[PDB]
Amino acid sequence: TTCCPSIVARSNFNVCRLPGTPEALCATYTGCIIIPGATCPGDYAN
Repeated sequence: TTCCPSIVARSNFNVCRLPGTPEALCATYTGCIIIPGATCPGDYAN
């Protein structure tokens, strides 16, 4: 489950994808989260 608590974070997170960066790296800096489970609510799945 790849989640993020804000559109602002989500945006630059996906922007970090385009240079060929692993979400793992981007999430950890951006603020987004990559969790094995945990069905994120509508404020973390944004």
